[PDB]
Amino acid sequence: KVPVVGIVAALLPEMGIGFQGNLPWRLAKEMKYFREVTTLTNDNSKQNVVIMGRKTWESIPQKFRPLPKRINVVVSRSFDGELRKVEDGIYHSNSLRNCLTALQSSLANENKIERIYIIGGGEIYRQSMDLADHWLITKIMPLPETTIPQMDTFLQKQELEQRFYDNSDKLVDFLPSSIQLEGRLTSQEWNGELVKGLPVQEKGYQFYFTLYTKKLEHHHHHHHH
Ligand SMILES: NC(=O)C1=CN([C@@H]2O[C@H](COP(=O)(O)OP(=O)(O)OC[C@H]3O[C@@H](n4cnc5c(N)ncnc54)[C@H](OP(=O)(O)O)[C@@H]3O)[C@@H](O)[C@H]2O)C=CC1
Ligand SMILES: CCCc1nc(N)nc(N)c1C#CCc1cc(OC)ccc1OC
Ligand SMILES: [Mg+2]
Ligand SMILES: [Mg+2]
Repeated sequence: KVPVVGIVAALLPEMGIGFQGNLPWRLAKEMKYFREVTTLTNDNSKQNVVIMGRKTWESIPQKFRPLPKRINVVVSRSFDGELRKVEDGIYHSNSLRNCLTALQSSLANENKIERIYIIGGGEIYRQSMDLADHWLITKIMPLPETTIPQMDTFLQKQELEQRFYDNSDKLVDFLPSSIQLEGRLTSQEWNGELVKGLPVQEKGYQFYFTLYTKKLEHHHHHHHH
């Protein structure tokens, strides 16, 4: 019942997301977007969840974690159960899938979660293609002068485009009401792909905030008792 949204910043065209356990760039405006989108809710009485892999957790600066004003869940196969409170603001789960089921119980969650954001792991994103209802993808491009950063972790673009379509026309409507974005909706060709969304420039990069949504599904079967 609660929307599950993967959120990620990726450098085109390979959609690289990381290098040696860290981000390949440092972009304050992209950081600001991530913070505001994952924090803010339309309903003042709710929070969002942010679910992450152990390795992503370990890579967030210690002064900045857990991420304020959001329910943090860290997943590790060495943890004890599906969803366990370990400290203020911090849950542990030994299962991405079972933690989502647990978070979705109206009984457990009192309908006071607005959205569940999956905020990474490369490994976590790989497993999320079949779990996410949408993706918020910041598509990053080095400006002509700009050296492409080295990268070793990538979003599965093939799986993305199999399952989801570019719904960035609806990005503004989709984001929490009180967020304010600088750009206007723009469509630009870049190395032979259409890049559509809300543009920003910072340091060596231009980037677009985009929204991907699940493609329509045929009706093959509905479970009957
Ligand atoms: N650009 C962006 O928008 C973002 C980029 N990143 C980047 O991604 C990289 C980190 O990604 P990656 O190395 O893949 O690691 P992840 O952050 O995806 O963490 C992987 C770990 O999560 C645990 N795990 C994986 N699947 C499950 C599951 N189904 N249930 C329970 N636990 C599970 C395992 O922990 P364990 O080994 O303890 O069992 C595994 O080693 C970094 O470079 C980081 O900078 C991260 C977030 C955002
Ligand atoms: C700094 C926002 C980037 C970001 N951007 C987008 N579009 N999606 C995301 N999921 C993240 C993310 C993340 C997790 C993260 C947070 C962080 O400080 C808060 C430091 C390192 C991080 O991962 C290595
Ligand atoms: Mg535990
Ligand atoms: Mg699992």
